[PDB]
Amino acid sequence: FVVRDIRVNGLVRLTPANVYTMLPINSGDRVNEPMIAEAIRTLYATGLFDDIKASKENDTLVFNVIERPIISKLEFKGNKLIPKEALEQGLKKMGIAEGEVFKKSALQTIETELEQQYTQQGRYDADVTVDTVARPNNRVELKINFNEGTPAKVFDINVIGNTVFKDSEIKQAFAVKESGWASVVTRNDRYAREKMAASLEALRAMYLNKGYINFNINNSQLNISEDKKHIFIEVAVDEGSQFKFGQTKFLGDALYKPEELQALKIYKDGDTYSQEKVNAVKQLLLRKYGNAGYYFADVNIVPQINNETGVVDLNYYVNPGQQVTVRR
Repeated sequence: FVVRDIRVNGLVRLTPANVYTMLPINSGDRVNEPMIAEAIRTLYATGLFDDIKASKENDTLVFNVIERPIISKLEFKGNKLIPKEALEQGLKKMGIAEGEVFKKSALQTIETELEQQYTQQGRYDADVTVDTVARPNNRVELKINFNEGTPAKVFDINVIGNTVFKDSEIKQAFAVKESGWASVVTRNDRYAREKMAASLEALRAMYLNKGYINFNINNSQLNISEDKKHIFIEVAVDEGSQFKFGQTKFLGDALYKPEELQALKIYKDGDTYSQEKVNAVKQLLLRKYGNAGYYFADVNIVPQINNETGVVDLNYYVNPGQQVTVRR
């Protein structure tokens, strides 16, 4: 292979003479793999190409390239909180500015940096999306849309008496990532009351689903710091011992339920207690009665709890109420 000519296809802004100068290979030189790779390498060094491939078309050396676009303008939509100048100055350090070569692989990185700047301004739910729109003469416009989220809060959740669940699990029970926390000013506000009640209910549900029927919250405390940044939460609980399912008894007015099956599919005798399983049985019974025309059916649950054996026996007294065609 003696190169009698070299052609390079894919240039828009870059001139052919420029690339020929950049190319270590010249017309008339004998080429090879260590040539061509090196040539591609130096072209890849340029920073102006995204992809380069080579071919040998009948003693002609052919490069097929993709030129990277040039940033024409940066569009900001949703930056009411941060002035465009400051995050533009942040953008200049990574090389994203008007008149710069744009690398697509760094696109998400740009987002990250904006998110990583919108944390030093005290915002946690930062989400920035960047759209590239093509512009004539191989230019590109970066339309960046911002989503501030809610003001960030740092939590100091502490639970006294937790010897079953790992601290991450209780932290999740508190539902840290929620919009309600940002709207709380003081600890006796309605929002704090509702959020604390929901979190304590979630903690209680976690304990009741694991078999801790005697679980009882002892005390709770929420503390906010003026300009609401740090929230301290104290929850002292009484775990109790773990309990297991005893014998099931569907007394009262089961009638429209043969037995078992669904109850046994949910749970069996001797396994770990769970409030969710009992509620599932209750809602199955209520659904069956509702489909049969009993729109006011109820299930009353009476437990016999033996703490020494740790065994709970459930009695389901179901009250169907009046069938609809009886009243109408």
